[PDB]
Amino acid sequence: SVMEDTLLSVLFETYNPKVRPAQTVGDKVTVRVGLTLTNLLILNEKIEEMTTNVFLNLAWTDYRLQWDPAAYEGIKDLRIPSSDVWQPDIVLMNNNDGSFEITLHVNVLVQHTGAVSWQPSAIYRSSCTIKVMYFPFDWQNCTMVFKSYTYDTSEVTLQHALDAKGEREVKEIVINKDAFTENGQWSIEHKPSRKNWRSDDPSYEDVTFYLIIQRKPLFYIVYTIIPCILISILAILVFYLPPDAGEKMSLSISALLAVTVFLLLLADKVPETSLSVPIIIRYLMFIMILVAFSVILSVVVLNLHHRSPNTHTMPNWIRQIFIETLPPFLWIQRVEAIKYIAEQLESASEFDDLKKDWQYVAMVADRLFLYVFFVICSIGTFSIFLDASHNVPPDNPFA
Amino acid sequence: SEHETRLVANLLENYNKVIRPVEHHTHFVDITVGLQLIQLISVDEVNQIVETNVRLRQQWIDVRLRWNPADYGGIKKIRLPSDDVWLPDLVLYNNADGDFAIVHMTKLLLDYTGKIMWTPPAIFKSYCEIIVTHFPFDQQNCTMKLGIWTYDGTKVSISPESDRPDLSTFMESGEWVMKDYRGWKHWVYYTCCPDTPYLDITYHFIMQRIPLYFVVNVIIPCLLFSFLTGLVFYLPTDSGEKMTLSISVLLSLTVFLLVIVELIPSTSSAVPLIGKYMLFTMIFVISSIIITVVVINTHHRSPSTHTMPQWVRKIFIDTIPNVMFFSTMKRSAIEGVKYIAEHMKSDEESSNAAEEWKYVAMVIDHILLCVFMLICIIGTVSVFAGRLIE
Amino acid sequence: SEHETRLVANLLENYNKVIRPVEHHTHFVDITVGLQLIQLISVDEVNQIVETNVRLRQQWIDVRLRWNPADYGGIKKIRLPSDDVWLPDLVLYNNADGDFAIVHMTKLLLDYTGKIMWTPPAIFKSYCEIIVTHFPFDQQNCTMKLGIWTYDGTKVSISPESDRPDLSTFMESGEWVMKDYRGWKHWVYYTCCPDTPYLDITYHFIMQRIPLYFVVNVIIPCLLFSFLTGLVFYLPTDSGEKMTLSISVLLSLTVFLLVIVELIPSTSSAVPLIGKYMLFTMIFVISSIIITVVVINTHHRSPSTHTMPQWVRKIFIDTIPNVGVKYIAEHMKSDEESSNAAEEWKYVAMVIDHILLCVFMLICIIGTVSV
Amino acid sequence: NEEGRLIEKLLGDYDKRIIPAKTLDHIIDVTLKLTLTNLISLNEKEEALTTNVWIEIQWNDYRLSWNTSEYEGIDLVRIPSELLWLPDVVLENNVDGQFEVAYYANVLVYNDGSMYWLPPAIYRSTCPIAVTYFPFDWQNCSLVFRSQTYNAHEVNLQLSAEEGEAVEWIHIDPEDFTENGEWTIRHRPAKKNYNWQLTKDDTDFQEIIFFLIIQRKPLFYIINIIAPCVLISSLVVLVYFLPAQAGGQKCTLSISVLLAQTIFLFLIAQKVPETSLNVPLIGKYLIFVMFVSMLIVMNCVIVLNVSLRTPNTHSLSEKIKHLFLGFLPKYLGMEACNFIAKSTKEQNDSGSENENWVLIGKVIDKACFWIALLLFSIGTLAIFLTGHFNQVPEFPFPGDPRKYVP
Amino acid sequence: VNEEERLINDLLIVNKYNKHVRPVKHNNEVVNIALSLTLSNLISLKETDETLTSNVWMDHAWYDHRLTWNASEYSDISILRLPPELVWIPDIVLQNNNDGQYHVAYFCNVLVRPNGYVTWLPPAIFRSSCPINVLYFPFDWQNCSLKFTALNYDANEITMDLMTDTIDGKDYPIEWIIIDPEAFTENGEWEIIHKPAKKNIYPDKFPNGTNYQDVTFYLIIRRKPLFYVINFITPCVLISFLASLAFYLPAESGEKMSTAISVLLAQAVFLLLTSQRLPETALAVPLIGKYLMFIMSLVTGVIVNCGIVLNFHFRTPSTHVLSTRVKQIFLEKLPRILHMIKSGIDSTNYIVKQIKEKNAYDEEVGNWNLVGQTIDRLSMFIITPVMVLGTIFIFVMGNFNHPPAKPFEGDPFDYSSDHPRCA
Repeated sequence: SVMEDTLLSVLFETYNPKVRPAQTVGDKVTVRVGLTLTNLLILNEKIEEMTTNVFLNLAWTDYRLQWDPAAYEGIKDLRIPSSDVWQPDIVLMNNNDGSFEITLHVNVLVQHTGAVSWQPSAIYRSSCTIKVMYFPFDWQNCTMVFKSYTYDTSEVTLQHALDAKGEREVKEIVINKDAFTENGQWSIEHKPSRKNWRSDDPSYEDVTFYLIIQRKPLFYIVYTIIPCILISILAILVFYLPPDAGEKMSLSISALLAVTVFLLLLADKVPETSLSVPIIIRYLMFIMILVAFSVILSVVVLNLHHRSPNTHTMPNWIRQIFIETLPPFLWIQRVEAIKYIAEQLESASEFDDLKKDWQYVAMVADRLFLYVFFVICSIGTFSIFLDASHNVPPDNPFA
Repeated sequence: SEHETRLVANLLENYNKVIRPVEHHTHFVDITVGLQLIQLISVDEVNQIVETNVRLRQQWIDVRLRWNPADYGGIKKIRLPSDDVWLPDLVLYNNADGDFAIVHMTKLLLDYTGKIMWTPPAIFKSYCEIIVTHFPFDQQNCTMKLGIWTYDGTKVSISPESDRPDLSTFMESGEWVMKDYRGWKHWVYYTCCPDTPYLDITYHFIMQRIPLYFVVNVIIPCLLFSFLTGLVFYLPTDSGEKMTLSISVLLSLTVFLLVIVELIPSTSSAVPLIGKYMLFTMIFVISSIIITVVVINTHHRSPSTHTMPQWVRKIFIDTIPNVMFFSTMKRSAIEGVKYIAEHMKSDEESSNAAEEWKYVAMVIDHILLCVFMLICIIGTVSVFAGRLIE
Repeated sequence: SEHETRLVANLLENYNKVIRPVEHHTHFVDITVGLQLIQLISVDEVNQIVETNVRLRQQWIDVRLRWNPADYGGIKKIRLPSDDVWLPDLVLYNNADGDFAIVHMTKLLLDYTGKIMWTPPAIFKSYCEIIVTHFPFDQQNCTMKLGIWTYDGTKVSISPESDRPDLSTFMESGEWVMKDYRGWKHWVYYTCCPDTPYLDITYHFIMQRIPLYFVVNVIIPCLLFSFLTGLVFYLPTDSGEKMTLSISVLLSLTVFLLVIVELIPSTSSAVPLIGKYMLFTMIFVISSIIITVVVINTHHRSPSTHTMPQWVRKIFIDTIPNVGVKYIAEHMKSDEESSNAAEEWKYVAMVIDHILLCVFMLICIIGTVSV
Repeated sequence: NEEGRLIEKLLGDYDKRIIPAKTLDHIIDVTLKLTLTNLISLNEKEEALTTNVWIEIQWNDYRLSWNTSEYEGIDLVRIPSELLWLPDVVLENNVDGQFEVAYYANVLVYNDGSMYWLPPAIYRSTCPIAVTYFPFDWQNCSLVFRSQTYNAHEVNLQLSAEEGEAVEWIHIDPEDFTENGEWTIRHRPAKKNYNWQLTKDDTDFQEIIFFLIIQRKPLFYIINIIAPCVLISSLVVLVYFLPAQAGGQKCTLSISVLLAQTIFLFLIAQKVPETSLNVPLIGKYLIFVMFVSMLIVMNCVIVLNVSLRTPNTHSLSEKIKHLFLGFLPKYLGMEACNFIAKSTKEQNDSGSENENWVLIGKVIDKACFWIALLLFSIGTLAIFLTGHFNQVPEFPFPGDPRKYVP
Repeated sequence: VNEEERLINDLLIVNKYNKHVRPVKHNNEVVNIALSLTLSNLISLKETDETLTSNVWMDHAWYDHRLTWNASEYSDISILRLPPELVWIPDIVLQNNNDGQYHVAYFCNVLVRPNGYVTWLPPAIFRSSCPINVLYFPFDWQNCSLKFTALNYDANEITMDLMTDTIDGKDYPIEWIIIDPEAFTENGEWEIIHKPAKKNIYPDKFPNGTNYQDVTFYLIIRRKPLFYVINFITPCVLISFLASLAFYLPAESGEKMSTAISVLLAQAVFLLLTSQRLPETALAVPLIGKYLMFIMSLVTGVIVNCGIVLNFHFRTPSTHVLSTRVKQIFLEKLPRILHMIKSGIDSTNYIVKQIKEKNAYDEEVGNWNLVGQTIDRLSMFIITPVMVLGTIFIFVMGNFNHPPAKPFEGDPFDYSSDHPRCA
């Protein structure tokens, strides 16, 4: 008979796992809680949920599990099924699904002094409020709140986990280099841990692990921003096309359709939260409105181009403003049978001259919109992405 | 704790959890029931299911679980697994996808007087008959009915903890705003058991939708394309591509119709306002395209083949142009020479009659441009504002 | 019943379900195994998983579970929970998404001679390597492999109930037709255990797809757009719009090819014939667009800058068709010459269009002879 | 509490594994009743009907009988169903693996041994979808309940009776029923069914089937799919009034309408099952309107070809010109300057031939417009009159004279 | 009577077997666990979720001195089968699992021999985290790993080891994933190039912490790209050829811009399709994604060039002056390289002046027409070579992306089942 079997029989002769280990009535059990992150699996912005793979480093003391190793062949510690011993109901209160408890249920390590250590593994899906502004140039701040579901501050005292040596406490999420998978979409800037209390109830206390993660904006630049920049370039180019070629409407309306399609296909990536509008959606809407106004002004230019003295009479103010002022500023500086047929050609020539004046106004107006749209598109696009690049997580996590 | 271990041994020795905690079988178990809403997980309108995160606070006295604190070192409260004691069988009546009762079975607090407080968590996925009339400026009234399911009011009577569900630790949705919430207790006689009443508590939530997401992502493009439908009448028919613009807008509205159809449930109880707007815009585009084809046919009417009716010439050349002031509308050698003069004379007459049809066509365009822009704004600004007025 | 209560108490009093139902340890348990297919729930081709509803009939003799009916009021058959007795460890080898063994654990029938019949239900989500060649007029052969998984043939040998799985209560799929189905028993030596053989039964179903849904949703529009491709040849270059509906048809064919790709698994074992047809149609449309561009360029050839070579003029105009005051007059003569040259170019372009149209209709009628 | 003593006495020498047959050749009568609280959904993609029901199972267990006078007049107890023998009534035609009830509530036990169990359940049952008349269709779904473990020699499944009258329908409690909003329940009959291909020792010989015959409310589909599709398919016909002179864009309009019809086809395929036993009615209409659009694109191509040919490239035979311009418009509603002069007359001679080809194309346009209008209108009317005339049968079973209503 | 019942009762009940105590005589000794993996079927590799789903058999072997008997004392029973819930088993778990499934799927029987040798071969369906290198998609190879660890005991209590096999009397570790030809299905999309197995020890950790040792099974798999080539790459190239061909359309046709616009739209659709079938990671841009970006940029350039050509074509002397240098270059320099009472007579005099203006007017627009053709030809011979060279180069680079001949950088050993190292 091995001595470990005898020690286990002695320890659990009258042990009750349902009783909190308070040696005297009124004592509190101090529970050290720490977190080790092995993989930040997913951050689903559609359902606002962060799923991660973690180890819960739990430590406490159970005075009932004490023995003299000299009397048991020098057994200094044991590994026991976790259901055989009392454990604090340290659960994640921030979970998005119904899973409060850990998954793996590894053995607890019990030392001869009564120090019980437990490091269960879990796949945790916690609730994270996504700050949709600045998406996809944003940092998120997702919290994992751990506390005993049943025992309150009068029964258990939550503390931070100690280091690999017992010299000092760890106030951060531990990352094991040998067992950590870096997420390809997020970079962890801060991983602090802090104990939290609530006023108006001196019985609440939790340990919150904060993950401040900055999104790497690639796969969004190259798949939304660049094509939309190209479409905006086409929209600017619309005003350089001559009205004499039936391609103004095709180009402008196809650009608008492409931007709308990109917006629709991006609608399944952004969250449905209506607190604010993400910056990429704002840029898409700005481009959509710009291309719509490009279509409107191309329609106006085509209307002006086909006007005729037989159809319209040129207002004095329009001729004055456009023909006089604009081109300097925009650099756009320019036997009776025989008698009848001569006058007929003469009548057409003066009629043709007035037709060209309408075509000149359209050409002058087209150039003005070409420069105006280019300035608005360039400044507007640069401004949107100027402050997008300035959104960075703070140096102080604030814990 | 040795005292607590001995107490737990004593309490559960001769305790049967199958049996109700009443001194006499004619008594009823009075259970205080409260609901704490922690988070509104989601409101699936297509499947008409609202899933929420809740805590189901339940308080009742168990006379078999009382002890004298002086006999156990002064212990006044303990924690017990809920699987060890009799529990109420609270059931969510309107369960759509999930558990009718509690399945987590957390621990409960038991004090020396026998009083028990049990606060298990739950994810309630209940059926919500969503009203799709004013989507997305709608408010939904979603409810949760909780009952005992096996005992009448004379056995396991339940009463609400407070007139309203507890939202003290409720986290803001960001997609919905809780306009109101309240719980009501009902005595119901079912066709199973008409002799005695069964007690239930129904907690209802009236939640207003925050429409910023749907407005930006759906409504604004629809407005832009409707405005483009209106704009199509300022495009000259001599340039062509009127059909290009009308068709492109029509295709965009078809795609948005598909997108909106993917969002709302297929129930026919009421027609969504967004669906009414989509149908109105579709009819608007169809009418614009028909009128555009009429205008194009009028512009290309042959002078020789088609002679302009006197009435239409009168109206569309004398009356309508003068009505509107904002527009710029206007209000052998010898025989060979005799042959070319006759040819140019006939061509001049043909040209004058040709431009007459073109002039009439653009007069109709100006009339239809004013009409279509006017009806467009009153079809959206005055119509959408009915719900926005509230 | 008092008799049945006493019988069940007596049978399971000293019964150890860990041990096989053999009088001597050198004997083997002979288990008759049958499969009853209730419903073909789904066939996910992209993920290559077939999920079905089945009953796994298993019959075997337990010598420890026999009694004399005269001692128990004439009771000859009882119902026992499956967890109370020794059970075979049948495992679905090609499990893809689900459980390897039975998980429902329904009650079983036990008679006084020790014979046990157990018919638990199961949802088998097994791996099927689907053949994508003749999509959607394709038959798929999918199997279920069941074995003891821990006892060799000398311990818990199994045999098929019949050579074919039972489909007497099989709900008609509507999406598939069961062309054939049969079970085969195999003796396999694995890398684990090369010294002794392990027994398994493989039930294979050959099911033919009903193509009406895919025909209507995919094939008809593709044929419509192919007929739309030849039309560009008869569309005069003078109206424009040739490139318009040429590219429209090309984009439509591309979209339908994309849909077909989304329908089929990404495996590279074989190329679907529907995919080959779509790719060849797209190549034909590309060639038609190239010839359309050539025809438009030829039609708009400048009479002055470009002069018609002799050979092309001769063939395309002869072989295939048979198969002050002084200034204005000079200007009109030059314009007449330019117009004649332009007309020659336009006639050449028209004759290319008709030749291409004749080529496309041949393709069409030869495909009709193919039907 | 005397209920403790009573329940401890009842369950002392009691095991739930034994069917409570009093003697040999004693068959347990099990009565089933179904209450439909809410028809949650009918998923067409997987052909699954999801319903919220209360399943009332009644039987008799002689072991759980006592004397009321010996227990202070107690005549009713609640015992958890995990501690009792159950008839093992399961939904046979479930899409998932869920055979049994969702909750396992307490069973009400009366002093005479009467057992009354009313557990709730969310049932996802199989029913093939008849797609012929979608969206003007009515579905006929069924819930089949059997005993998973006992055959007809051990249990006797029956429909419950109230006052000697059998309840041969699905019960609907007015207190706790919710209208679906998309499906209207027309008939809800129930009946006991046999196989006759199995003997009464096979556990599938007897079953109880509850039928839900439901009619779809098509207003949503008519508003959101049918009406826009009809409008676009009517827009098809506008090509016949557009010019054929590199303007008007007949081909672009027709092709774009065909593309919109393709988009509608994708939407409908998204909203219909993939049964492949019949073509949906709206699917048939879409196929019809796409083929009409394809003929109109071809007719537009033909009209452009015939109206743009010139005497330089084409020869206008007097037979065709005379036949068209005479028959059709009647039937329907309609030094020396000689070198310069002779060349001026040349354009008139060539131009006149172009006008004749233009007039022929307009004649074809007017003639084909009425054929297209007639074909589209009849096809639109005939297809959607078929759905409008698709009526739910007057009786739950077409031969039975009974109505199966309370 | 069966002797197995008596033997099992003696081993478990009579001897008071404790399944929660290591099969060790003294607490300071270590239990050696030989571990092996058999790949029955590589079910899937979801790139979007970065998850490898595999069907495997886990082979555990160890010794339990408590499960020892004299065979001749029990009628020559030479092997026994016991449920895992009755005997001590080592809890080896897949640490890098995406879902919450750490253990094997089915807890089959364990086989124990009279010398105490215990073997366990349960099946499992494992969904593990496999980060995807999208750099060379679809001509890419992935490197997935299954990391098994012992978390119920530390390295001082149980030691994980690779299973050993003997050939001609010599024992060698099985440093590879076992693939049984009788029971194995080729994926059809992925081909296994390397399949090594390693016993990893972390010196910076301590042997009493359960994070000191593990056994990792590696799967290096090359994607078969014929499906992706035929279904995606070929239509992209064929469509881009139309953007190339848009330069040959005369400006007189009103379709020069529409062709290029439609090609751009199709390329954008293909780009979005590529984005859908890939994870949203920022490690690198996919090869197909880089090609699509380059093609879309070049097609945008083609659209701009077509706009320039159309603008030049419709220039007229009424609004634009044909400068001498532009005329000379675009009319001779580039085409050479590209190898392209009595007033009746006075009334008659006025007519010919108007005719002279028309002929001069037709000359200037004729010259502007030839300017546009030259710019079209210049772009046709300068953009098409770039697209052909760019298309060939990118797809040649992907086609030359093979997994390395060795599974590990500094390791010269080839972890092949045909060449055992120690034997």
